[PDB]
Amino acid sequence: EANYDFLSFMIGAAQRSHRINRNQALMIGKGVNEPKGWLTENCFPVFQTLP
Amino acid sequence: FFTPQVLALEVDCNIECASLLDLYGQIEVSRSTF
Amino acid sequence: PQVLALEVDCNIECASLLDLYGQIEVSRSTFTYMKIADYGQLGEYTCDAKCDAEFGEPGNIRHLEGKTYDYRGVFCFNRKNLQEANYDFLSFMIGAAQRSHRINRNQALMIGKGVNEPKGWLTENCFPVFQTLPVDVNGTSTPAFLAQDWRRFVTSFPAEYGEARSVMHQNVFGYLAAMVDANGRFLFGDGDLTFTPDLVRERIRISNCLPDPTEGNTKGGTGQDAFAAGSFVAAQAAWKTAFYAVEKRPMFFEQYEGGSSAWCVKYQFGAEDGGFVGCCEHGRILQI
Amino acid sequence: TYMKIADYGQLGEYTCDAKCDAEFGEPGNIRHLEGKTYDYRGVFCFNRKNLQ
Amino acid sequence: HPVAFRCLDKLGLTVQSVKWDVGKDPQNTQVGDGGMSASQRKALQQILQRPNPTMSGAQLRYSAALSWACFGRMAFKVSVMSDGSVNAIWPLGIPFLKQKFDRYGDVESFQYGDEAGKETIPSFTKVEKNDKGRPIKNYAFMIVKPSINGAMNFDVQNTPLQAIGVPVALYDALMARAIDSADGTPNSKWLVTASRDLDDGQAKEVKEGIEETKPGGDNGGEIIFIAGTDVKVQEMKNDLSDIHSKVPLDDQARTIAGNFGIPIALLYDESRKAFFEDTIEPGYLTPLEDGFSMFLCGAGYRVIFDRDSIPALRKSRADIAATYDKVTFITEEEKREVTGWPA
Amino acid sequence: PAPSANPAKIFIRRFFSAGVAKNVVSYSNVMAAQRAMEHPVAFRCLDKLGLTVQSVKWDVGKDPQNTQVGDGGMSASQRKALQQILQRPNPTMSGAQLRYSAALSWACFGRMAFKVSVMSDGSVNAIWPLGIPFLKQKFDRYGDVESFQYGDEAGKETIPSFTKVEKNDKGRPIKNYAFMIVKPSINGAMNFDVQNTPLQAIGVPVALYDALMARAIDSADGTPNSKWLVTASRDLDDGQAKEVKEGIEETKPGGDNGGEIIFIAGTDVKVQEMKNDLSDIHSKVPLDDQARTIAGNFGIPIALLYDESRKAFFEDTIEPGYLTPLEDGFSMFLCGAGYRVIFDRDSIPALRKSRADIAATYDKVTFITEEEKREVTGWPA
Repeated sequence: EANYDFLSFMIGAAQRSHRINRNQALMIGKGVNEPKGWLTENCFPVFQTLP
Repeated sequence: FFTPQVLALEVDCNIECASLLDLYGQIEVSRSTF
Repeated sequence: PQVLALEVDCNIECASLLDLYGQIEVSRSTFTYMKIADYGQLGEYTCDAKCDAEFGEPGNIRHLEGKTYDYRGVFCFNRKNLQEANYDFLSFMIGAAQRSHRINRNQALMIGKGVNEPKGWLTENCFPVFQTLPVDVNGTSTPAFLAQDWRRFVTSFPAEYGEARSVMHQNVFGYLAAMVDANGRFLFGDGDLTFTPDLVRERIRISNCLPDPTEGNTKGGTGQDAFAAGSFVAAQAAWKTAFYAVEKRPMFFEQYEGGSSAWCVKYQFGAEDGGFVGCCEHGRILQI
Repeated sequence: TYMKIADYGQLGEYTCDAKCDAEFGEPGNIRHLEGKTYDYRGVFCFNRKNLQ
Repeated sequence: HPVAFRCLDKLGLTVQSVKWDVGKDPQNTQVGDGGMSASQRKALQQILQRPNPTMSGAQLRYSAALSWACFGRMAFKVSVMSDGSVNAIWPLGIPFLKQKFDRYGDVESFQYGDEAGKETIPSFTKVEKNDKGRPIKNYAFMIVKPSINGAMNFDVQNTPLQAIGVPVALYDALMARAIDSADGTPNSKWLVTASRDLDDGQAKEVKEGIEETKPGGDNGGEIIFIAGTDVKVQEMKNDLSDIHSKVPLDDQARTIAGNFGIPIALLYDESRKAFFEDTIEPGYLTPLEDGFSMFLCGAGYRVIFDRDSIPALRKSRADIAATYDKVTFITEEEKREVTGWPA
Repeated sequence: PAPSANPAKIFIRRFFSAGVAKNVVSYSNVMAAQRAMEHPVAFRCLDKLGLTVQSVKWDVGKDPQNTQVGDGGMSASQRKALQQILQRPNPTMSGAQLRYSAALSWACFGRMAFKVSVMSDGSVNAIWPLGIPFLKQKFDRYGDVESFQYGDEAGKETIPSFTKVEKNDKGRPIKNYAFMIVKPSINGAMNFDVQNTPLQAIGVPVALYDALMARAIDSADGTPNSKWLVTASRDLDDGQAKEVKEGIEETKPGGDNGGEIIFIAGTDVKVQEMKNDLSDIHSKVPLDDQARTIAGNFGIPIALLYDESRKAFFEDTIEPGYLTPLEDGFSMFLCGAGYRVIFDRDSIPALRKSRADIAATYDKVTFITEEEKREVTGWPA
């Protein structure tokens, strides 16, 4: 029952959660249990403007 | 979300009488007083 | 050391009060239907020379619905004696589960109690119930049930409802056939050692798991054998409109991988069905 | 010997439609019992001349 | 099982190799031919060559012979349209196929499935027949293998699996011994043991000395010199060459192979010709042909497979044809029929 | 015609559930076929089977049992296009490579999958093989497969099966589809069953082979290869225990005193010669038996690893286990009736002699017309 197909909603709401979580990980993921993102590793040369 | 399948039964449960009409003397008038 | 093929089991079913009830088949697990409460009165015998009218009183149209209930169970084995046995436990148990469904469904559909069981017409107690008078004997007022009552009961059904069968435990029918008039004559089947007319012509279907007021066929009643007034004896109803039985899916049998821990292989079975009482005005109950 | 199927167990229970499981039921007995058979015999004599 | 599966799929493959066709039967004494329409026979040819979609006649032959070998049973399903013209053929899973008998002597319907599947497909015996005798609705076959004490359909199965339980258990037990002792027995040699008074600290010098001669060492091929305190080495035999018990292993393989009717040589060409014309033909080919021929078409016409198909019989048929040609006190027609070639 | 009501609904009820896109083969089976590609004997048997079938030549032609006078060669131009493709498949691919990969997957998993791209009028455009390991299929409600899922997340081409696809007025499809040729097994279950592969019953022998060979490689390096375990007493003045060592050691080929006797005055030294057989490390007797198992289960006469054995290997297992199932699978759904894919038996270089002798002897027979003398040895008309 439940005319609105729920199974197709979950598999769609699982690849979506996976997609944005992967993008979030490769950026700021911290060491253990996450790919070390290039924003948190901080070995890119960094330039800062003066006030 | 749960659409209930509508079946096509129709319970009546009421009760009529018999009829004494055919026994009575049938007759037909055309005016309103005879 | 000379194993036979004899498989004496000696177990009994009921009759089936299923071909009587109106059958309806549904796919979804929730159905809904309409009902006419009353047509109401429309128009009076008004007087003449009055340029007016009266709105009367409109009727009513109710909208009912009912669900379907499920019936499931479980049984496993040991997978070691099933490989050496000289028989087949599975095909025996497959029948042993359908056997439990047919007798539980019919009984529950008859005496079901509200929640998660279709309300049977017995416990519903909206069928008008008719009770019989007691009799006098040697001053005592023991209750009884004479053949005079049975004819009064069956005939008192409203004719406009339609043709209506009757249901009773066969021990009651044995009680009727064995009645004696004043001196010594049987009331039915005078002088042929047996009274057994074609039931389908007398429209009396017989069953064996009704309340059976003559307990164990041992309460005909003259002294301490009285019928214990307040016992069901027989019923009568236009069953094709007084009670319906819905069916969605028959039984199923599925192996349950997981839970089978390599010692006891566990099967799983279940079914879904249901019933509900329609207009319970077509139908009456005889009582002591 | 032969089988003596005793009584089918009560398997189903009409559970509620929420639980993800059934409930166990009573089992059945088969009672593999046996039975023997007896023999019947006797004798009777005759002469030879007295029979010719 | 290794050998059991090898013998089964071989028998499955060989039977699957023959080619079907409908044809006039040789013993055609029925001048009132049962080729009812000559169109049902045409459709019957198409269906034997192209059965139910997503399945070919070859796979049908393989599954039928396989189920016949494992259980001694063969079941099928037909879909005759309205006029004896069969539409499709389906093989039936024999493990979960149940049938119910009549009161007199035979089966009338087959139940296929416990719960949802409840198609009480009728037997060929009782089903809506045409005016000539051909059925009009579905039915099933249930080809059975005979047995002792009669009981045409009530009897026990007759399959080679009934008399190979003892050997197959012996094999799996013995190979279990083989795999078990394979890992668990040390694969090392040279159990060297010292004496008591050897001053660990120089006893290890003895170990590194005897150790540093393996391929990769330093004094390999060279000698070992031990000054005082004679150390004693013993070489472990480590036979390990009879772990599977070769002698009481091949005897089991021969038993569970001979019971299936396969010359041991197969696992030379004479043995192949024998295996074809002694076990395969008169245990799978003729019962399948007779069962299909019994109730799929009227008298005078029946299903046939061409023997020439068999690549192992081509040389045999060839010489037989040659020598018969030399004979003279025989008319041409019987010279034909004795080696196929109907007319 | 088609009644669409097969008895294969017995499984979709509860044994299976519709609309799930189940995988065709177990993950264990994929790994087992993977690791068997590096095993010496299994890989030797595997590439042999694919090799022999890859030598056979394709062509479309009339079928012998042509009772269908209404020939299914619907256009006679689709047949020319089909012939082109069976000789030239999708670009960067030949027909031989198709036969090799197809029969190979049939050996490892017991299935064959393909894909066609019929343009608009039954004219096939190209054919692609499909990877059995990562191929999923989706079943209908009645009895069979409707679509094939090929890929996890990005690639989701829900390719229709041959049964349901936009057909022509004659019956030929218009759009793409797949085949999924299946090897049957016990208990029917045309598609719902377990695979039928020789790899099922070779698990124990290959593990035996790896274990014994692992013992072999190990004991080769680890067992000292040195001889002459010499031992001295506890009075020899280490300082002359060296020179007695230099005396015995300096006898090697090309030494100071090489080949001369060893004289030890006093303090009798005791030499013992080790055996170090090392000649049965692989357990030859319980190795070739396992080799005979994993080769026999592939249907291989041991002699191949004399000519009569080659003839048997060709016409007992290769033809009626790889040639006829592939040909019937194609012939079922690649062209109409009356025409089907054929391969010339005369292309087998081993059977050339046998056909020639059979043709020779048949020539001598006289109670036989010329046309049936032809068809009994190929040569249609």
